[PDB]
Amino acid sequence: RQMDIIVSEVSMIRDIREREIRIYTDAGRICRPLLIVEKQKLLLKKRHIDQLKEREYNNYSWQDLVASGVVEYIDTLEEETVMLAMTPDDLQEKEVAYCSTYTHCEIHPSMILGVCASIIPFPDHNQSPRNTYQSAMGKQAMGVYITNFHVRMDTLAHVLYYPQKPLVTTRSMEYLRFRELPAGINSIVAIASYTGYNQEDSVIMNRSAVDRGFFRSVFYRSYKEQESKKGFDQEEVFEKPTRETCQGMRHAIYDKLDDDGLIAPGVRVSGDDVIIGKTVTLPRYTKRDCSTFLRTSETGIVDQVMVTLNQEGYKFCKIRVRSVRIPQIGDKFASRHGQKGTCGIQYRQEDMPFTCEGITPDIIINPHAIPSRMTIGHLIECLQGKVSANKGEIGDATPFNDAVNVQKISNLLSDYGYHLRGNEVLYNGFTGRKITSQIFIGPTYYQRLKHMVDDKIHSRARGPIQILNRQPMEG
Amino acid sequence: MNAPPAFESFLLFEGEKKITINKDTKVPNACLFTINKEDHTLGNIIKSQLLKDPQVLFAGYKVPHPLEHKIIIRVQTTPDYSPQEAFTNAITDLISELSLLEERFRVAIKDKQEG
Amino acid sequence: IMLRSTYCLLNGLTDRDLCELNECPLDPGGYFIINGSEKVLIAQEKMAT
Amino acid sequence: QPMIYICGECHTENEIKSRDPIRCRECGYRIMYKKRTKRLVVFDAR
Amino acid sequence: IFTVLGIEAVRKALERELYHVISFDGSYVNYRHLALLCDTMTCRGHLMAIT
Amino acid sequence: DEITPDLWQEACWIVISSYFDEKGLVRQQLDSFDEFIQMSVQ
Amino acid sequence: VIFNRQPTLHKMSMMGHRVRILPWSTFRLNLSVTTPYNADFDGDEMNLHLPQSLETRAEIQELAMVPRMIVTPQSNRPVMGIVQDTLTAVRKFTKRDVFLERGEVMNLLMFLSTWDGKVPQPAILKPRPLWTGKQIFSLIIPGHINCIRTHSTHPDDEDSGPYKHISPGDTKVVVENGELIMGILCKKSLGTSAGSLVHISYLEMGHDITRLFYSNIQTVINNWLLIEGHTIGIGDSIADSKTYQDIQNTIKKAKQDVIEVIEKAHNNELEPTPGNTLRQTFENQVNRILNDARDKTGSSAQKSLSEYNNFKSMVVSGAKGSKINISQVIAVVGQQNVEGKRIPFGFKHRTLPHFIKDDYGPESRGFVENSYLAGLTPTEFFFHAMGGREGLIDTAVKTAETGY
Amino acid sequence: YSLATGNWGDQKKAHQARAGVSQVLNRLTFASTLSHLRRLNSPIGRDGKLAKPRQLHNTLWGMVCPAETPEGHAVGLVKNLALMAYISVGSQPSPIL
Amino acid sequence: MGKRVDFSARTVITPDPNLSIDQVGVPRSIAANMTFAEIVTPFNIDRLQEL
Amino acid sequence: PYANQPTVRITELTDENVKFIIENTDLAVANSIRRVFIAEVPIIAIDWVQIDANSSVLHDEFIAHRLGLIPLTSDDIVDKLQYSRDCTCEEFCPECSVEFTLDVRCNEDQTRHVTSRDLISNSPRVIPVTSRNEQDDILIVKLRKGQELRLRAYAKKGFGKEHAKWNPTAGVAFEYDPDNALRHTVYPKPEEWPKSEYSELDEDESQAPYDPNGKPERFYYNVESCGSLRPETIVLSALSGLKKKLSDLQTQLSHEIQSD
Amino acid sequence: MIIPVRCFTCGKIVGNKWEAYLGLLQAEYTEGDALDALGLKRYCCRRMLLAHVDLIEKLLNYAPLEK
RNA sequence: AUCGAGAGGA
Ligand SMILES: [Mg+2]
Ligand SMILES: [Zn+2]
Ligand SMILES: [Zn+2]
Ligand SMILES: [Zn+2]
Repeated sequence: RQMDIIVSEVSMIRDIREREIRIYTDAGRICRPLLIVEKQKLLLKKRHIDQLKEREYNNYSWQDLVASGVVEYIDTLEEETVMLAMTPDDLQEKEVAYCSTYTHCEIHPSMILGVCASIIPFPDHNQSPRNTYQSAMGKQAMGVYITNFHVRMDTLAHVLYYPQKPLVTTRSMEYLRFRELPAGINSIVAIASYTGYNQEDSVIMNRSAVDRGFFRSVFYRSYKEQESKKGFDQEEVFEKPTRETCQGMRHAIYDKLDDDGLIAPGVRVSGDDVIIGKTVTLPRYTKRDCSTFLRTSETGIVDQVMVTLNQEGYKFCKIRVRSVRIPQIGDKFASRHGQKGTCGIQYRQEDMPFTCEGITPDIIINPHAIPSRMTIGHLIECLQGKVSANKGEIGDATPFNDAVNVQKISNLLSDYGYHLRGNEVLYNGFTGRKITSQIFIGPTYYQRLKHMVDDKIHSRARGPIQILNRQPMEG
Repeated sequence: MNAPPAFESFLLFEGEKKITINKDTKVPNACLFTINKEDHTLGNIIKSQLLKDPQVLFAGYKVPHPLEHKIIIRVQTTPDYSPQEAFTNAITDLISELSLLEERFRVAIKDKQEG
Repeated sequence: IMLRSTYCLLNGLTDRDLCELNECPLDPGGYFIINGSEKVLIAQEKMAT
Repeated sequence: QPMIYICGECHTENEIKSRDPIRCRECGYRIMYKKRTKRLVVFDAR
Repeated sequence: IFTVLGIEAVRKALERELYHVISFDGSYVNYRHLALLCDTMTCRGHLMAIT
Repeated sequence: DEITPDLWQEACWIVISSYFDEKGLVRQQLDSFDEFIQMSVQ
Repeated sequence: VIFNRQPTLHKMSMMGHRVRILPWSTFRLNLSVTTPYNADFDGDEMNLHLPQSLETRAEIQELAMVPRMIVTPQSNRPVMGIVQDTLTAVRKFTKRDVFLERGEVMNLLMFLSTWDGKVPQPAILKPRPLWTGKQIFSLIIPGHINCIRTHSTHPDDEDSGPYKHISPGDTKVVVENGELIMGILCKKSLGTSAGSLVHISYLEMGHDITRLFYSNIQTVINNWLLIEGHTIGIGDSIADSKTYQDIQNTIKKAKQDVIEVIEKAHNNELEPTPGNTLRQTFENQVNRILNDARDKTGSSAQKSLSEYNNFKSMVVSGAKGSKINISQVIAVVGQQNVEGKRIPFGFKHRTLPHFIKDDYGPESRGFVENSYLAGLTPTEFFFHAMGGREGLIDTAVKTAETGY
Repeated sequence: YSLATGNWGDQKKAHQARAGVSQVLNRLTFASTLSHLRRLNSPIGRDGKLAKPRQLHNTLWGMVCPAETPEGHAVGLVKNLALMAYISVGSQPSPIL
Repeated sequence: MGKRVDFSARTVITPDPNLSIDQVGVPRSIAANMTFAEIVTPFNIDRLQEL
Repeated sequence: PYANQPTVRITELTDENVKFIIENTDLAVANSIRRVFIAEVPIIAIDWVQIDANSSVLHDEFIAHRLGLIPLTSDDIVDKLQYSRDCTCEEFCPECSVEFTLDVRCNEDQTRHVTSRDLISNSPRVIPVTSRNEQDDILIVKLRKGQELRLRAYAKKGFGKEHAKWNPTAGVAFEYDPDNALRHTVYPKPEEWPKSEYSELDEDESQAPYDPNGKPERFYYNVESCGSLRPETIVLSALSGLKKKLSDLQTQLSHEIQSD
Repeated sequence: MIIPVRCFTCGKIVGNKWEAYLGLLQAEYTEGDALDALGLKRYCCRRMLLAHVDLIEKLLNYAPLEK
């Protein structure tokens, strides 16, 4: 604890019943930081918090906190000998003392979660499989994967037009930089049965919201190519092919290519089009077409073309093509609670149900997705988000927080002229009649997932066949 | 890939007509009006105005499929009346209502702006 | 070389300097670039020795 | 015919013919970008 | 059961045990399916494993 | 001197912030590679 | 076409469909035919095969079409029934106090394909003409079928006392000459079970009439649910303070009884029962204290619910959920088990480093005394994650071995 | 080669080598990149149907995320670091001795 | 025992309350790419000539 | 068997919204008027873009989509212009569209906000609402020193049924029966619900006594304008367009009765 | 990456309010009070301003392709 | 194109 000869990562376990003292300095030991506890008292005093508050002036950092003997890294094997306080409230003298001999305290229990589970708001109000499914699906959510995406020639990349930070957030996301590169949009979710097009894990989206850019994304796809001069026997070269010299020329037109054989940026390209005109010298004479076509049925625009030399040093070309993906029926969307579903139908703003103040939901999800799944975090997030949007906040959905429960959120929401439980009177968009049931509606953070239907739809009728067995190809 | 143009919902294709009238052989004095490239906006008002006619025995409408852009309006009247005549009178009454509403809204604006 | 490691050219660079090399300041590093492809080593569990 | 490219480092206009190694003649940088085409691409603002 | 009572006894008992496995979770399968499985399993005078 | 409960809920998060200002999220990768280059190769 | 979903488990996983060309780029399915395919719409994909001859087309038309597939030979019962929104809404629609106006009735009759065009005489003519939901479902019901069922909330002591044939709760479904004479329809009447209305329709009427029956229920009920609406929110997860404080009193019994048992075991006051070791008897005795607690708190939460509650609405209809789900959302999540036992001592005689050694109390071994609305404590969260991981492993490991 | 393919070992012993090390970095979204950089892997073999190594052990508390795990064939074998988890880099025991 | 086949299509499934149970809603693109070989007869000569 | 005689009472009229009450009409008529506010009131909006140069950090479709959503003053011009379907010209002409140019280049160090004020029109009547002679201008794109955006747009006539950019409303509040007298809603717990702004009840009373013989009358509207039209112009256009749809339907109906 | 033009829900213009919103925030308004000053009644438009992340400001830290 | 690997989806 003094940063003397023993470094911080050294584990020192005393098994008492068996008289071993096992000291470990090797690598690969997973450990975590914990607050040391005096007799029944944190060593972390207000002086440490004060110095930490001005961390940017007096260069008082974490590593001084460790050097002060206030924090300690404990490995899994040494936890067996440690008596942990979940919070400093456990250190507090009680009518019946549970332990009274604690040695360490959690900094915060929410640090048991990882990167993707630290995104979930109110994860302790969900069934745990739902938290696992979200931790999986946050990795398929679109956003801005990195700030310098304009210069990266990634094979596949999805960028959301209008990423938003969640209105209801956890205090862990401040370190995941989710606020700075968020992967979703706050959507006005109504949980309702409306026309039957959201049944069995499906959603009804607002066509008008989609027209305004709601969950619109851009898909970037990069195509490689290189002209190999491996030997005088045969050499490839980028050049606009010609019908008179090239042998394996498809019937697709090559007019979009330039002299150099490379399409130019800003050119609209449809499926089966040519972006690189490459010809290889033969042993329809003395050169055969080996051009690069678009991956079929894409219909994008050439975002940019880069030319350079590879390691060995022949020409090398990268072409990024850009395709705007507007959400549509069959695109998969998810909240942060394992509630995934495809778009069942899109209604225009006049067809959607509306509140007395003409707010239509961006998304309508079916109430039958809640009861078996027990994703109460979804409902609490919706209610907290209504409070946050009406109050001008960002809600605190950190997992284990006794200063935030459903009652106090409901009391807050009732102060803004809303039903305290997040229900509203909606009117049928088609007829204008009030719906007899008051619908639960509010802001919820939704995610657009990589799984778009246009990348999955496929059909065949007498296409190509495999060489070995003359059967249809795969994929 | 499969997105219809947004104009398809309201524009008419060549050779397909706005409204088609079909006996309903179910019951006497009933007709089905298949109206193309309209939606709940006209269907609901026509149906409610028809329900105001005491000579109309049945008035209903449906959008058979939201992805399709037609409505069906079924009108059954009393034997001395006609569903075509009922439909015509309903449209005439809606037009007169909207003309009166427009004139009165103009007057109400007139008054609000000057007092 | 693992990116943002001590022996990386991006080591100790400011957010200015990273942007001015066309690098994202929020990029954590921790991966290699082999043949232009970003490769990440997954920690492998093993039974202690 | 000229097929001018831009330098990734120095952003310099420069013409390069085929069968020429790709190298900017300001600064020798190895990566070059094609210029935006001069055809007329139309967008429906939707 | 086969060794002690014989092929028809084990046919019956195998029906019984498969029915117990199927119906323990409240499920129900038409008896003709269990009967056909158990007959395939015993029609040759020995216990024919489904392997 | 003692952090009272009313302050705890930001004392703790202040501490957590300092940790992530010092370490980050990929500290294990960088430290492993650094140790490999400084020690393991030699 | 043949429409198929993988894994193709039984003969209803590949059925014949008639093609309907529609705008966008997905395969659009009816909602009753999702249960045979085990399909939901969270990104599932399905395969379409087009027979290429009149021979095979006739074969699929006469053997494999969906209406011919309504009743499965596996369990002599329907394989597809009425499903989520239609089932919740038909439960709400056939309640005794559902009265429809003239325009609403005509709107619903627009969506009956098998309607003779005759508006039925309303059940109430004065002071207002009002039709009932049973009166319209009677028009949906085909042929002249006869059926007796009981709603899921049917009390078991009602068939004995008076009011057998005039049910106070509108349970005891009676369909007679194709008219819903009485009762609230639900999973027991329109689901996949044996003897339900859909089964009896298939047996008495053909597969064509039953196809139309399915379609008509769905269209009419969905267009009525456009008026009625169905939702779920926080208000359905709340209970009154009486109920909360009953549940807390029950849990504090349960813990304080488990403490009783723990002292008896500690003082050797506890003797084994036959067929079990002393450890196993203590574990039984604690688990049966805590299951009594969980059941009692669940009962309290159930009885606290109103008939405006949407959790209850979906559980009575049988559309989705169960009473145990309501108990977990409102009352208490309960004991988390790993391998059928309480949370194991993965540390030295400890489930976590936050407990003392040799702590067999309910908290320590994985009893979640909180609801999902209350929120789990960090230890409860970890133990619940352990139990859910057990479920995920089971789901991911049974498939290979069952498929083999 | 070994970082490019992930086959961890000599290129000649391409079958004795253990693959899955050195994966292509997920750049779909920033969370996927962070998680992939904090990914741990238990080389028990996905073919193994014993649940014990896939169970969430009590000792994962504070070290590994209780929730983040693939729900397919590797459930509980591929894990993720908890947020404040730090894997020791190794040190010399001579000062201690 | 299993193989790849022509005249097959695959895509995401979506709800449709307005289809009958025996109907499947299919895209124009799948339907335009999938074909059925219909034999010509005086019964269908004219229709097939338009197609 | 005949038409309603609706009355109107306008309770608020600003440049931003109109709050009015229609009284003695059917709920279907009221909702159709509400729907026409959103979906069948034409305005002018950019529906054709040609990007001559775009060095900005937003790709071309992003700029185009963003330009389409800028409201353009459509008050008197929208009735005069034709749909390009109906115009007998080529792709464009002044009778069916409005030209816009934008040509901005950031020369200084310091970030250039390409706003709707840089959209220069050939028609002085059809201009961006924010540019009209307070509220800032809509931000099209931020440009860094060296970046440049030059484009040529055409704005056309359409309504919200085709695309939300032709929707003139910024929210249409619609209400009826503020006190739940018709019981078209059924509150489980009527005391928990806040009162409507149009409610006329003492605070002890949660909802009005049930009216068995009532129907919906006295519908309350708050039509907020995005800026392209005035709200009263939105309402008058809506009434004209709904009517005038009904007239077209009548004409086709007469032809179809004739022809039988 | 940039403030949307319209509110996704109602279609109210919010694209001219980001700069004013930031100016009000540095003027020591609370976020709610600032949203009230800009006339965003409805929690949808308040969502639009309150949840916006101005990523374009970071994208402008990179030099363009042409000088 | 083949092979292998990996990551994912239901
Ligand atoms: Mg599924
Ligand atoms: Zn250069
Ligand atoms: Zn013109
Ligand atoms: Zn809004």
